[PDB]
Formats: sequence, structure tokens, C-alpha cells
Amino acid sequence: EDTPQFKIDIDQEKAQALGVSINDINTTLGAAWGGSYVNDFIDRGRVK
Amino acid sequence: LPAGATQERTQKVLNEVTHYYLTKEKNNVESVFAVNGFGFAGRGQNTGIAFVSLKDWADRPGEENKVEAITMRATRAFSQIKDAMVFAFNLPAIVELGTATGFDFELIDQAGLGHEKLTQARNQLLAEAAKHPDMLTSVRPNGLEDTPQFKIDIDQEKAQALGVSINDINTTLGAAWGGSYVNDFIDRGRVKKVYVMSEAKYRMLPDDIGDWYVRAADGQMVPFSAFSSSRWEYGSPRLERYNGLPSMEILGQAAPGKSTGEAMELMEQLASKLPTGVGYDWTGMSYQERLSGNQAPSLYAISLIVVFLCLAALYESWSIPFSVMLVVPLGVIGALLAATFRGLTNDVYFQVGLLTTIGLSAKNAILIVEFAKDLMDKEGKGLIEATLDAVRMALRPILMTSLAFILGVMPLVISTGAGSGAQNAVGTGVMGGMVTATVLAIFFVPVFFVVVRRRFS
Amino acid sequence: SDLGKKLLEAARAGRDDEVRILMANGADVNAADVVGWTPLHLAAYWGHLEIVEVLLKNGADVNAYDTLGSTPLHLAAHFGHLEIVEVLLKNGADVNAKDDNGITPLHLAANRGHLEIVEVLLKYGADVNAQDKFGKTAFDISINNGNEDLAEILQ
Amino acid sequence: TDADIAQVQVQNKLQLAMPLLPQEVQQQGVSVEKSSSSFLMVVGVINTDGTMTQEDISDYVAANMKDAISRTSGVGDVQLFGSQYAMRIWMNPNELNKFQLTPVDVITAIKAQNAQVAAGQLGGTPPVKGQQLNASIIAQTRLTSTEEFGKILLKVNQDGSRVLLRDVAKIELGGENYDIIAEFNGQPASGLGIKLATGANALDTAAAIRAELAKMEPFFPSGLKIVYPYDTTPFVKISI
Amino acid sequence: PGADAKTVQDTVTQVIEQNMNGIDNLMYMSSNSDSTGTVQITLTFESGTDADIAQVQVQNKLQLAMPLLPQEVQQQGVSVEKSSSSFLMVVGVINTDGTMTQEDISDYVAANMKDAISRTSGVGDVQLFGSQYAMRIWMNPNEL
Amino acid sequence: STEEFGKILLKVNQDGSRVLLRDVAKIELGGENYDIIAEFNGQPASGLGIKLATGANALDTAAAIRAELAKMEPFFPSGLKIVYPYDTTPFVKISIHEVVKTLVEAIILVFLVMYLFLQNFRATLIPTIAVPVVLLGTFAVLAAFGFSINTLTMFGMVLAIGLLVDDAIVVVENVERVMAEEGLPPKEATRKSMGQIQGALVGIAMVLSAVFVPMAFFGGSTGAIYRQFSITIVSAMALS
Amino acid sequence: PGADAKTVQDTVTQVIEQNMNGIDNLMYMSSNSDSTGTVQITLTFESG
Ligand SMILES: CCCCCCCCCCCCO[C@@H]1O[C@H](CO)[C@@H](O[C@H]2O[C@H](CO)[C@@H](O)[C@H](O)[C@H]2O)[C@H](O)[C@H]1O
Ligand SMILES: CCCCCCCCCCCCO[C@@H]1O[C@H](CO)[C@@H](O[C@H]2O[C@H](CO)[C@@H](O)[C@H](O)[C@H]2O)[C@H](O)[C@H]1O
Repeated sequence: EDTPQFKIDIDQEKAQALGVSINDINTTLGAAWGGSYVNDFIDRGRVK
Repeated sequence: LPAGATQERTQKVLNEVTHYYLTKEKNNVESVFAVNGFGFAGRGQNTGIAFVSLKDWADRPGEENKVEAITMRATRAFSQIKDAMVFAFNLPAIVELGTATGFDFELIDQAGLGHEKLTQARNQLLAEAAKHPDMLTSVRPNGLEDTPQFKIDIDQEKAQALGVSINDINTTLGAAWGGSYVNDFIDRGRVKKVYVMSEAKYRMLPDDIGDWYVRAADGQMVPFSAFSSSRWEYGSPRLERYNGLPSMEILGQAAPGKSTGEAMELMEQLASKLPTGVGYDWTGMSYQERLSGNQAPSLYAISLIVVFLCLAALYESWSIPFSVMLVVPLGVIGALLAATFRGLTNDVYFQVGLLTTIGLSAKNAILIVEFAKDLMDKEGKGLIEATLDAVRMALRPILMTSLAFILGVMPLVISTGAGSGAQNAVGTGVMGGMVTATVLAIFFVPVFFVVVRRRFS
Repeated sequence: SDLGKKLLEAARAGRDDEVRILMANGADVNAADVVGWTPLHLAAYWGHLEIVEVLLKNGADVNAYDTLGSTPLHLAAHFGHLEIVEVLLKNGADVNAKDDNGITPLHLAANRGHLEIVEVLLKYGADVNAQDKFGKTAFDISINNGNEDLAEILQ
Repeated sequence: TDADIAQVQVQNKLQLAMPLLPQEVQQQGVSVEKSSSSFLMVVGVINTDGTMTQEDISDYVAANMKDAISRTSGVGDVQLFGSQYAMRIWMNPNELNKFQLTPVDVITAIKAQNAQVAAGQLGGTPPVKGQQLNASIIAQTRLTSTEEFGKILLKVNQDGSRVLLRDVAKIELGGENYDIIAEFNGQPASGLGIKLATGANALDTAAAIRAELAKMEPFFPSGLKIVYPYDTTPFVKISI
Repeated sequence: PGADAKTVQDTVTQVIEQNMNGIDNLMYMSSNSDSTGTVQITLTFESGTDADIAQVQVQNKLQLAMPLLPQEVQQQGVSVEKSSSSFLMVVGVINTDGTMTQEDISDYVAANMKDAISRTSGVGDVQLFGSQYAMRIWMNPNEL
Repeated sequence: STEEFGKILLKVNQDGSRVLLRDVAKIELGGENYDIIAEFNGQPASGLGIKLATGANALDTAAAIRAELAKMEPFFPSGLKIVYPYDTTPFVKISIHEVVKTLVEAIILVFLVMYLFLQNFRATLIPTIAVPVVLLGTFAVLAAFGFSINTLTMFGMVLAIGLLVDDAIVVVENVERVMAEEGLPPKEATRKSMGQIQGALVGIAMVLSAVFVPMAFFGGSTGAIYRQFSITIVSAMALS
Repeated sequence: PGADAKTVQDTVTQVIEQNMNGIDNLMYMSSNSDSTGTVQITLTFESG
């Protein structure tokens, strides 16, 4: 069934007015609240 | 050549190898294909192969002008060469299949021990294997040893302080010293690559590192030495993996007299005494042998059972079939005598030769027993009477087939030309096998039948 | 020389028996590969204590430096070979030896966090205020790596 | 229908769509499987000594067992009942704002300072005449520990003080995801949910799985033990 | 290009190896990563396995793993070949009057010979021992 | 062209002077890599590694390759020459030739031996017909099962000659004896002669099948080699 | 996209065609390269 979801509207005019890029906003929101797979590292000889 | 040996040094050795083959083996060698920078066991500037092409077999009479002779002479000649491991060797019969002599062992890191600890565990196994010359011979790593490498640390703080980006630093280093595939261009209507790289003389020695400048945000050119430090360390020039885990391939073979199966069982015993988290497995020829060896007993059993069942139906008795099956050794002894004398091996060609030798000897006996039995059943003749009448009738056609077939394989035995190694393995085992099978069976087959008939009824 | 190159491989491999025979036959102890590593450099790196002692007994240069100015004490201290660090220092290894980068055995020992070796080096008079080409001390490395135990020692 | 050809045809068309998919989706790895919808068996893994948590067991299974089982013939799909470890950078927004930094700066710094760089060689080909030295140049390598990720330099302030990644985030080894948590009789556990490849024999595949599990057991850490909490194949063998 | 054994292993070889799943009749997998910047992963299959089905199943799993590899490795690309095969003959191409380098000869063979030999009746595969020309920009750091 | 790459603009200075790529780099057409240096008798060398196509004829393919290289001869730059350091066709040429030789010499030997004992040309002609018929038939069975003319299958027929030659001699020799001992005409002699051996010949066929057929059921590389000799010898024997 | 027939033939069609050797039961191969940057290489195989 449908569930409550938190709808957030980015104001393009305000973002442009304050000199805040939409790429930085979307990454900041997405990385923090969603998680971001940046790159790989080696944990005891295995790529992870 | 030894660790860190350059292309120019490897070339000078290949030049000596090429010079030898076109000087000392002028009568035998047609060409030398010198490939500097490639080896089957690992690549690099310190490795290379010289593919020697000989003249026609007809222009190389006698064993003195054959590959095995030239190989021995070449290997001895190149023994004197300093700071280089140089030796000649023949190609495997089937190049598709590989060497296929000895065993193929994989030492596996099963618990993330790392390269250094797997090396120590490998050295331990090789050392323990070297204590058993009577069972194991030439137990060695297939891969390459660790070599000195130039570890350069980029100081992040100094780079950020001077306003030099890391991408610019790592691009400048990689592109100049390593080379960089930028994009494609079209040369006379064909797409080809564009490579940017340092001119040789500016990417040779560590002092050249400091001659490379990167532009900072403020537009100042900063030398590489300003934000970098360097030290020597050791690392692998060739890392191996088996079934997704770090591994090291070890080649070896059974000592003279000992079988490969025995040599494998010792390697397994030695492997079980290695440090915690170090496993092993068998690959290639070894993997193939273990599964093939497990099939052999059941296939020999099925073969003997059906042979007996067919003969039992033919003669309508459980006992008489034994009189035919007792010929097997009469042919096999002759093949082995001929093989042992001429100095050949128990090879595929010899093994198929035994079966055809066994086959025709069995056929000779089958007809003697059939005629002997028929004379006893129908005409009501006695055991000895029927046997004497059978061998009398069977003498001529056995001698005709034997004489014809022995003369027929004579060219294969004495052949020394192209594909003679195969012809020898075919003819030798068959000729010797036929001689004893012919001479013995005519006297022993009647003994088998008479003795079997006496024992059972 | 031939024996000189056999000693380098023997010292690296840790073949105590082969080193003995080479010392008797007089294999060059100052023999160096293209990177400038002596048998003592190699023995110190791979952690072969008994061979380090045998080479020093046969007049090996304890303060030998490679083409980047690094010594056996640098290698021993960096890869956590406590007993080899002690033997080298006892035979007069320069405790304040600087490579071309201005890096000392103490810097390297501190970076890998070898607490025992840091105290052995400091006991033999390691300069705790010694700076590399970037102006960093053993203390600067300890607080950057976040090694509190090591940071406590260097005061 | 031949499952091999079906898979080939399905993937041929997927490869036309792949470039149009978001970069984040491509980098998670898109998979094409031919298997039953139901599980052939569940291979359970527990620690009887209680020396390893559900998270520890899940990582070990993912890192030392899953891949070999996934490569076994007849194994169509393998579901890890748990997650493999990832380097988790748990960001703090208060600390990020304090040093005038964002998740964009953190991602840029990690890509820059957790890098495997191809630096070339000393005396590399084509070389100059009379070169004696040939050696690989080693620059930055992948970071291996929480400590190394911790001392990643984000910025240097005007006074000269250093802002490290550990100053704006907590750093630990933790699952790629924290969605799947398994138990065996109320006890911390991981496991592999194995699905039978289309047309493959259930009993032969089960035997091949047990043979591959047998090669792993000897090299287990103390306490770790394979359990068999769900298998459909014993019924097939016994019923016959 | 310009990568060490460890760089190749930890960015290419390990990533490909982890994605070699769901492939039928695989006996064992072996690989080596060397300091020339090269990786070779050989997958050996059961005797009687269709080599075409084996190859395409490997190719298909590689394709989906390509976005996980470095940008420089995606540029060069990753070849999937039947390696179990052997050579019928080796045609050598040489220069006797010393006017052409191995690079000059390799380019001529690539441009004017290889394709025609590939189209010849009964020819299954043709491999150039060398490479076609590349636009080489040999940089000078003093001038830069 | 290298000329165009030379003219690539990098920088325009304040005074107005232009910095091109040729000012900061040497530009030429070279190799993709310089790791390998190939020489043929000291002279610079390249080459082509040619593999045989599935179900193709090696001797026809090599001839076609040499014919195609001959058409390229006129367009070669001055100094360029073709050489054949490795070529496997001489083997197969001699392998087939030496096989044809052995089977011809075998028929010639049978003729002499048949005449030496039986002393009539009519008797010597029956094996001279029978042996070729069986050999040709063996190739048809070889083709049917998807086998090729190769070293193993070729020596497989040579190893079977004894069994083929024997069937021919046994049948004819036994008829000649029956006539010599009983005085029956050829037709009545053959009816009785075949009546004595027909049961055994079928028995022999079943026995020899049991010896060679199981050899074909070995697995891996060894099994593949054995299967070449097994199917060739059993087929030749079965037709005989 | 955007490439002429000559450009796409040299960079795509010939690159693919020169690798279409040693395929079983190949009767003939026909291809066209057009001004929309489109390449189509059709391989026709023996009956059966
Ligand atoms: C005892 C006689 C009994 C009769 C039955 C025996 C038949 C002969 C046995 C060998 C069968 C194969 O025979 C072999 O066929 C291939 C074609 O596939 C030929 O192959 C080659 O022939 C000639 C030889 O100069 C080449 O120029 C040509 O390029 C190529 O076709 C071999 O020359 C031929 O010897
Ligand atoms: C003219 C008629 C000719 C008859 C031809 C009959 C066809 C030949 C059938 C071959 C089938 C293979 O035969 C099968 O091989 C497997 C191995 O792979 C054997 O399996 C074997 O495994 C273990 C291995 O340790 C042995 O110790 C054991 O003796 C045996 O069971 C089977 O017991 C056998 O039944």
C-alpha cells in the first residue's frame, strides 16, 4: 500500500540568488540521507 | 637475466645466442627469431626467447644433426654466459596441450595472509621438497621473484599549501613516466591511437623526477621534489591468483624410477605442515591425471568382464574362455622387451600397440580353440587329437599374417626422418610384441586349452 | 663479483648455511645491487637476525647508504625488526641517519607505530626534534596517525 | 527454450539500455541470472564460541565463501543473508559546517587520497642507450584501514591547523547495507540463499556445493561452523 | 599503460574475478597481473563444453563489470578470446635493406596484409606480432 | 598527420608568440608499446600468427595463404621479405604420405606372402580388393562421427592394418585348405569354410570391441587422444 | 551520431569487419555506412 513520504522542493531562484549549485545540493542531500558509493579500498587483500 | 636487468643487456645475450646458432650450427639452423621482452613464465626487460628454425630433415643426416643433440650442445655452450640463465629445449609433441611432464601445484592464500607471508610459506615448501631428491626433482616456482621498486609518497599538505591539485600531480607523473592513451586519429584511412609520454632521457633515473614541474592555482611552476619523498622497497612484478584467491604456481616432476602419483602424495604431505591459512590444489596436467587415474580401474574391469562374457557365449562354457585370455602376456612381454632394449617409454602409441598386439594374439587363439572345440563336439575327436589337428590347420594363416604384418611395420621401427618419434613408438612395441606373440602362442595356446579342458570337466 | 652477488641473494633468502660458506671463501660484504643495497640492507629488510650479526662480524659497513641515502637501521626500524635495530645500534649505527628526504629511523618507526623500537632509538640518543624536508618530527607523525601511546612516549 | 540463448538475447538488449542508466546504477553492477524463483537450499554460518558478531560472520561469508559458491556449476543465484564490509564514513553535519565543508568535499578528498595510481617505470621502454636500472614506480595505493581513511586531509586552515576526515566523520568497517540480519535458533548468523540454475540437477548441484564448502572449512577462524537449516534436496534423494 | 602488478590486480583482476559468477561448467579460474600493465584471467571448462557458449557467458559477465574498472582500462578495452587453440603457421615479415624498423613493418602488415590473410579460405584467426603505428608525443619537461 | 599534431596550439604569450606542441615535444609515428624487440637473423621483424578454422583443411589453407602472400609481393616496399620460421603443414603432408605408403606397402607385402604360400594370382587379388574397401569405409565412419584426418587417426589406421590384413588372409587361406583336403569346388568349399569361422569372426568382433571401446570413455585430454585411436581401430575392425 | 559515411566506415565498419573472420559457415558479409552515422553489417550463413 502507499505510505507517507517526505516531499522536498528545491527553489531554483533562491539557489541561483545565493550562488548555491544544484549539483552540490543534490549530492549533499543524496550522500547524507541516501549514501554514496565513492570508490573501492583493499580489506585484507580483497577489493571492497 | 637477474632482477632489474634492462632491455639492452637482454639484447646483448640474445645477440650471442643468435651468433652461436648461425656460426656453430650453420649446417642445421635456417633462422633465429629473437623476441626480447617476453617469457612464458613472466614478461619484463630481463626476459627473452630465441625461436630457432632448422633446415629440412633431409639436409640434417644422423642423430648429431637432430634437435635433442643441438639442444644439448647449445645448453652446454651457453653455460659459460655470465649473469644470465640460458638453455635450449625441444617443443612438446602437442603444443596445444603444454609440457605435460611432472605435476602442476597451486599454493593458495585461504585467510588473507598477504603476498609476503605466502612467499615465506612457498620458500618453506620448496626447502622441504629439496630434502627429498629420491622422490621430487626440480621443484621450483613458475612465477617471478620480488624486485626493487621506487616508492614515491606525494605529501598532501604541501600540495594543498602550494595550491597544486593531486589530479595534476598524478596525471603529470603517470603521463610522462608511464605514458597516457589520449584519443584516436586516422592514419591513411585507418583509426590509430595517440600516446603522450616523456622522451626517454627525462624518465630514466630518480634525479629526473625533480625536472618535472606542475602549475599551482596561483600560476607558479612547482618542482616534483617540493611535494614528494622517495625510498626503495620490494614488490611483486607478477602477482598470481587461483579461483579468486592469491596463489603461487609450483612446477616439479617425480624422481627417476618414482611415479607422478607418489610425488603428488609427498607434496600433499609437505603442504599439510605449512603455516595456518595456507591451502593448496592441483591444476592442469595434475587435475587431469587424478580424474583419469580414478576412471582406469573401472574401465579395465568392464573391458575384461565383457571380453569373458563374449567368449563364454561363443564357446558355450564358463571355463574355455580362460584358454583364450591366457595369451595376453605372450604379446605384452615382446613389446616390453623391444621397448626396454631400444630405450623407448610406455607412451600412448606403445599402449595402443599392446591392445592391437593382444587383439591379434587373442584372435589367433580364438580360432585354434573354436576349431579344437568344434572337432570335439561334432566329429567326436579326443582333446589332444582335436588340439593337434587345430594347431596344424592354424599354423599357415598365423605365419602368413605375422610375416606380412612384421615386415609391414619394419619401416616404422628403423625410420629416422620427420615424425619418426611416433613411427618408432608404433612399430617397436608392435614388431617385438608380434614376434613373441607368434613364436610363443603356437606352442602355449594348445597348452592353455588342454590344461583348462582337463581342470573343468 | 660472482660471490658478491651470491651473498646478496643468500642474505635476502635468509640461508644461514650458505652465508657461512661465503664468509669463509671471502664474498664481498660491501657488494651492492643497482639500487645500492648491501647484504646488510637486505638482511635488515627481510628480518634475518643471525645473518645481520654474521655480516657485522665480517666487517660490513653498518652505516652503508643506498642511492636514496637510506641505511640498514632505516629498513630494520621501519619494518619492526626490534632485535636487528639493537644489534645495528650496538655496532655503531648512526641513530640520527638522514636519507635524501631528511627521514630518520625514528620517523619511520613512529609512522608504523613500533613502540619498542622508538624507545630503543631514543635510548641510543635519537634526535626527537629532528625534522624531514617537510619540517615534520616523529611527534607530528604520531598525532597525525592518531597514535596516543606513541605521542605520550615522545615527551 | 535454451536458458543459455534466452540469457544471451536478454543481455544483448540490456547492453543497449546500460549506457542510458544512471552512473550510480551501473557502478552497483547490473546482473542477468537464469534460475528457479525458490531457494534450492540455505547454507547457514554461525560461531559456536561467540567470538564473531552477525556483522563479522556476514563479512567472512561474503569475502571467503560466496564467490566460490557463485562460480559453482548449477548455482543460478546466491543471496547473502547479510552484507560484506565497506569503509563507512559516517558524516557529522555540525562538524562539516564548522570547517565550511560539505559531503562533496569529503567525496572529492576520498577519490584523491584513496587512489591506485599508475606511475610508470624507471628505465622504461623505449629506454636511452646505456641504461642499467629498470624498476616499477609506486605512487598512491588503496587505503587498507580506518586509521588511513581517518588521516585524509580535507583542508588546511589559515592559521595552519589541519582538518582530517576523522574530525568531520566517524570511521569504521560496516556492511554495504544494514537491511538483512539473520539468526539460527535465536543465535547470531549469516548464510547463502542458493537458487538452482535453469535445467540443472538439484542433487548434483547440492553435492558440488558441499564439496566446495569442504575446501573452506579447514581455513575457518575459531568457532565458525556451517549449519544446514533449509535444504530441499535430501527429500528428493530419500523420496526416490 | 604504466601500471604496476598490484595496481592491475587490485583495480582490474580482482573486480573481474568477483563478477565471473553464474557461468556453467567452470572447472577452475587462474590469473596473473604483471608490472608491464597486463592481466590475463584464464577460465578452463569441463571437456565437452561448447567453447562458444563458454566464451559468450564470460564476455557477458565482463560487459556488466566494465563500469567497475578504471577509465584508462575501459579506453584500452578488455579482450575475451578462446586461448586453448594453437597456430597452423607463423608468417615472418622482415626488412633486409635496413630502411624499416619493427614498428614500420608491423604497420604495413596491419594495413596491407593482415585483413587479406584473415579473409583467406580456412583461416580461423590472425594475430599481429607487433602493433599498427601510434601518434607518439615525446614530451620535454624543460620546454614545458 | 604528424604535421597537424605539431601545429596543435597550447598557449598564446603576452607578446603574441605561439607555443605549439612541436615546441615542447618530439612528434613521430611509432609503436603502441616498446616492451618487445623482434629480430629475424638480426634484421628488424614483424609477423602473423595464423590459426586453422574449425573443420578446415590445413594443406588447402597453407596453400591459399602462400597464394595470397604471392599477390602482395608486387606491392611490398623495397627490402620487405616473407619468411616461414614455424609451419606445421610439412608434418601433415608427410604424416598422410607415410600412411598411404604403409597401407600400399602392406597390400604389396600381403600379395607376396599370399603368392609365396598359395601360389595363384586369383587368391592374392581377394585381399588386394577387400583391404582398400575396408580402409575407404573407415574414413566414411570417421566423417559420420565428426572426426578429422590427423596424426592420431592416421597412425590409428596403421596400427589396425594387422587386424584388417588378417580377416582377408584367414577367409581366403581357410577356403584353399578345405579344397586341398576335401576336394570340394570353390563355391561348396567357401560355404563350409565360412560355416567354420563365421561364428568366431562375430565373437572376435565383440571381444575386440570390449578391448578398445572402453578406452574412448576416459575423460579430459588423455581421453580425447585415446578416443581418436579407439573409434578409428573399432570402426576399421567392425567393417573388416 | 553526427559522423559522415567515410568517417564511420573508417572508425566502425572496417574495425568490426576485419574482426569478422574465422566464424563457422559464413557464406558472405554485406555492410553499408551512411551520412546519419549509421552502420549495418549483415553476415549470411550456410543453409542448416
Ligand atoms: C592403400 C590405398 C587405400 C585407399 C584409401 C586410402 C586413401 C588415401 C589415404 C589418405 C586420405 C587423405 O588424403 C589426403 O587428402 C587431402 C585433402 O583432404 C590432400 O591434401 C592436399 O593434397 C595435395 C598434396 O600435394 C595438396 O597440393 C593440396 O593442397 C591438398 O588438398 C592430401 O594430399 C591427400 O593425401
Ligand atoms: C562392446 C561393449 C563395450 C562396453 C562399453 C561400456 C561403456 C563404458 C562405461 C564408462 C562409464 C564410466 O564408468 C564409471 O566411471 C566412474 C569414474 O568416472 C567410476 O567411479 C569410480 O570412482 C572411484 C574413484 O575413487 C573408484 O575408486 C571406484 O572404483 C569407481 O566407483 C564408476 O564406478 C564407473 O561406473
